[PDB]
Amino acid sequence: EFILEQMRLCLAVKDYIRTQIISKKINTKFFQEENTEKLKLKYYNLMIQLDQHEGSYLSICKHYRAIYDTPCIQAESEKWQQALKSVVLYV
Repeated sequence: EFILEQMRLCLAVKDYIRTQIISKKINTKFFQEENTEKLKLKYYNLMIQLDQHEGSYLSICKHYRAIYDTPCIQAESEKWQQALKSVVLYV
């Protein structure tokens, strides 16, 4: 959480290179989300915001596919609909 916090601050300053540099320090620390889900959602949402800046179109698709996490996300279908629609829209 501490290392994820300043990423949004660096986005706010609009210095994308430093955000991308500090982003690589979390991805390798996977398989710890057995009891946390908010962290994963925010973690993926930051890259959703970042990647669609310049021209990226596959990475945003990968993230929206990654919104397939713990069933706590798909048990409220009213927004699971657009969650599964945005991916096929970006494909």
